[PDB]
Amino acid sequence: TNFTISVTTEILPVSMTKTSVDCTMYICGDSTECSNLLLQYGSFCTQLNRALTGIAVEQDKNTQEVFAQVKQIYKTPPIKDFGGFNFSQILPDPSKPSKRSPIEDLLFNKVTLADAGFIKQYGDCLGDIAARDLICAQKFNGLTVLPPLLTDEMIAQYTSALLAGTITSGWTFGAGPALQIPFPMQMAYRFNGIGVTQNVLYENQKLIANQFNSAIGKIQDSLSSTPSALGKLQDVVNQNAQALNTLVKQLSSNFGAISSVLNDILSRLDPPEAEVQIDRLITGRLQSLQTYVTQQLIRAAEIRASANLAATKMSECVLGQSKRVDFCGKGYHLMSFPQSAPHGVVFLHVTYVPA
Amino acid sequence: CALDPLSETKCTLKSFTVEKGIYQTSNFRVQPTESIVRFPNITNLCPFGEVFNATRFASVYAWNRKRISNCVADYSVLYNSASFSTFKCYGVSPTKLNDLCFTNVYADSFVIRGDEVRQIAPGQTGKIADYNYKLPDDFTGCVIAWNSNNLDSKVGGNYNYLYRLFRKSNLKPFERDISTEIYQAGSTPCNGVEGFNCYFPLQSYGFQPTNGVGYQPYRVVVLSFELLHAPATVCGPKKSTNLVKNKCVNFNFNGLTGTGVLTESNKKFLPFQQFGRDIADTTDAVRDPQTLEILDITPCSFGGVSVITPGTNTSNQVAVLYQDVNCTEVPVAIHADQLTPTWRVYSTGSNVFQTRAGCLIGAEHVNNSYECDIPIGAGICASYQT
Amino acid sequence: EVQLVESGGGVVQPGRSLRLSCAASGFTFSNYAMHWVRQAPGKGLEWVAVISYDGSNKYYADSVKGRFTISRDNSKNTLYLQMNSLRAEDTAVYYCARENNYYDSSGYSYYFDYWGQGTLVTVS
Amino acid sequence: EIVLTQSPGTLSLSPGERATLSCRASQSVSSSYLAWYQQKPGQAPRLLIYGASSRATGIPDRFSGSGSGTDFTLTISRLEPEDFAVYYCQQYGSSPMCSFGQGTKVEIK
Ligand SMILES: *[C@@H]1O[C@H](CO)[C@@H](O[C@@H]2O[C@H](CO)[C@@H](O)[C@H](O)[C@H]2NC(C)=O)[C@H](O)[C@H]1NC(C)=O
Ligand SMILES: *[C@@H]1O[C@H](CO)[C@@H](O)[C@H](O)[C@H]1NC(C)=O
Ligand SMILES: *[C@@H]1O[C@H](CO)[C@@H](O)[C@H](O)[C@H]1NC(C)=O
Repeated sequence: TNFTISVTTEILPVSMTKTSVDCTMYICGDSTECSNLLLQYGSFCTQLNRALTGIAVEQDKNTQEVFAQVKQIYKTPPIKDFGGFNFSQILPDPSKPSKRSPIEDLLFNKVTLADAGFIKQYGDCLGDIAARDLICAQKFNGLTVLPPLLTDEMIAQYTSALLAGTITSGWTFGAGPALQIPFPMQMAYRFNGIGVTQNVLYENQKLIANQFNSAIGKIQDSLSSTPSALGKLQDVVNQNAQALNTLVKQLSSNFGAISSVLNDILSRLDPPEAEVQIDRLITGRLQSLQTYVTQQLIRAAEIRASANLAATKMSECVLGQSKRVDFCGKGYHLMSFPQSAPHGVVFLHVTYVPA
Repeated sequence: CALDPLSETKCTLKSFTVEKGIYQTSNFRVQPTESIVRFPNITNLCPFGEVFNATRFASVYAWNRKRISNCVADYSVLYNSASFSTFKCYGVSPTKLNDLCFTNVYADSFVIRGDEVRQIAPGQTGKIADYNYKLPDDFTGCVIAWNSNNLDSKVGGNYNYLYRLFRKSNLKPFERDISTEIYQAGSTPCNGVEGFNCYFPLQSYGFQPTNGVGYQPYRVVVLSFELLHAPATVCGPKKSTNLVKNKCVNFNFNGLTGTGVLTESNKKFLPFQQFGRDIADTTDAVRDPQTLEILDITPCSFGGVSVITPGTNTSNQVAVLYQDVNCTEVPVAIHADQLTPTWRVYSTGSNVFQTRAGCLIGAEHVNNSYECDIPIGAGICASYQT
Repeated sequence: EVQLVESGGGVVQPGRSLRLSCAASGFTFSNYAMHWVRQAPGKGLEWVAVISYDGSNKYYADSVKGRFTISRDNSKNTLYLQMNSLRAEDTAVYYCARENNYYDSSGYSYYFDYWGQGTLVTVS
Repeated sequence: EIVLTQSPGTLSLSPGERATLSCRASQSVSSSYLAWYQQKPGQAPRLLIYGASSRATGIPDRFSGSGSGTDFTLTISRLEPEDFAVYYCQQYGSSPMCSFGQGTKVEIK
């Protein structure tokens, strides 16, 4: 006799932390003799940097397949005559210094890099502006967080372009630019494509409009308090952070040497007696970097598969709707209402489950 | 390699033709170094082996722990004295031992058999190894021994030298037990006197020239070079140079040999903290051994370079990207400006650009917006316009 | 302003465990060394412990060593004092203090510039 | 191991004159690595003298201390009513340890 539009967070990771280890001065920091011993190794870490360089570039592409689907950076029309719809709860707000929404303020405030190692450090090091600090990339061990190519303002503006385009101009805007249409002209094929007679909407637009306002009130009530409900990106910025800390804690390990430091093992011993110990330090730190690069590649394949899933979830599905059952996710699916997130995308369904 | 930013993308990818893209590269090259040597006020004239000689060689059950304090000690003479039969040094090189400092030197003189400096070693087996003089497994010091058949023996040998071979427990490391107690081996008790199945656990050596080499007299001095959090009281002949601040060189401070740029510090210590460490236990700050002044170590020869280029098919005009360097004349100091020219153009001059990804110098800044063909990072993109 | 806001007090049974926390704000916590400082009721004052800016250099007092232990975490600007096996003579007010060093050419002077607000710890 | 001794344990004087406090060590304390503090009663201690000779910030010139070797003194002339509190001597050099004295509370006579 009725239906529910139980909109949920479909949290999927776009990217990871854009990392960059410098191999030569992670393994042999503050030593020229150790750099010459890694030259006898030779091309066994720069390729690793090249590997992470390739990894870094694909995080950029994982933004561009999701948010930059449309060809024009369109703005919303300045009147908010959406039809009783509180789309300012998902549109960017220019009154804030960063163009975000009151649900995206919770997205910026739920997932935290606080208890993470190194990402917490390399993060407010850029927000020093107090001492000289010298280099954030050198004072913090040799590990490096690259900044993303597309920041949060342009990612939220690319959400804002399709939030203009979907409601104020129909589903037809994905083929090219925003092609304006009335909103009852947008709804004409939409209810008839899911087998529901459209006159109930056109006699009760206030009721279904307030139902969609109740759905965004439901995601307000869900995303207000629960910390695990934004868990998976939190899990990602847990896990890679663990994969950062497991790197730096393996400089405290010994790997069969007499010291976990390089300065004492090159000061106390002649390198005729110490090459066999410093090469143990080389192969220990280098297998630590090998384990980091293979875990980051296996996770990067997982994050790429999730990012092409999120990009595919509104690829053709902005440009139309389904024909068979569950082609775009759950139920008699209608459209997509994405937001932005730290290191990912956080998503809103449009469903239909009868009652 | 050390001439242009284009000339060092051309070395990090081993190809004379680069393409169009942002190229994260390697070392900034050249960087001339010298040396800084600073080691403290010193007392001089040290208790060497010249006071660890002659008569009154200490007992093997009643040795002492000779507290060698403030002195300078040339450790090369004790290696090159050419009278000592066995040196085996434990994580410290014997040859280059003179290039270090420690807080104290612990020498321990005792006389043992000829088959027992294979047992005076870390973590050994046998009775008189673990019941008479124990060493830790992570020991940082040498073992010195030589034959003393013509000095440590009389007619019939000494009955003053007594190793212990029975005890109910193994010793702790470096532990002394000067007891003269009878021990019990069997059912009938001893109670201060000897008798049936009572062994006297101290045992007199047999020191004769007719006796065997494996039981010959053989004094052992073990030097424990421990490294506490005190100032270095004992050192070696390391004649001292000056203190030049900035300009990255290799240095040595209380035996901590490193390489870095030396700056003034804003950092506060303790009464005797000579070394300040790091999260991943490297070095961040060192107390000066002479003037007790705070210092700071940071690496040089790097800034965070990623040279953007339109490819060598187009032209050789490039631009750079430092990552966390905010270019208020700071990469005069970050990029340590003693490099050759045709780099200093792309360090500080005109075309200064401030970005969240750090500074890009060597290219235009345009108030309009265009397309991206070479992405850079933090919302900026360059190109190549003619 | 500088603030060494500390917490961890109350009534704790003997033989239990506790963890006093000295959070810091207004300065760089990894730039200065740290001090735990205690005062019995009605007596004078008794020193507890010192840890450096990094944690590699810890020292404790004579009636302190073993049970008391000290640590820090620089990412949250917090000092940690961990309590194992409490005894009824350790009823005291505990204070966190920082070590500021006025350098001169003739030596190196030492003082306690900034303090906490005192946390009462009673063992009964 | 340096123990620190003060005399008296509590002093009581009228306001307006000089107040004399003394501190005494166990060894020869080198170069005066000590300090003087004001524990206002119920409150945290507040630093007055550092190095047994030099005043701190927010600390006037009415507090003045001196000493060498073993006997160490503090002189506070013109006793204001905010100057009646518990004062300490506190070593921190020579040993790695920090040691306090037993102190003196200044009262009203
Ligand atoms: C005291 O010990 C020292 C060294 O252990 C011995 O002194 C050396 O004696 C030779 C000749 O006997 C000299 O050529 C060296 O210059 C000496 N000094 C060294 C090596 O530092 C000395 O023989 C010992 N005295 C005794 C055993 O009575
Ligand atoms: C750049 O960093 C220096 C640090 O020496 C600082 O003085 C300056 O204010 C900074 N400029 C900006 C714009 O942040
Ligand atoms: C001894 O140390 C003082 C500082 O404590 C220093 O000024 C002096 O130069 C040192 N002596 C020598 C010979 O360097």
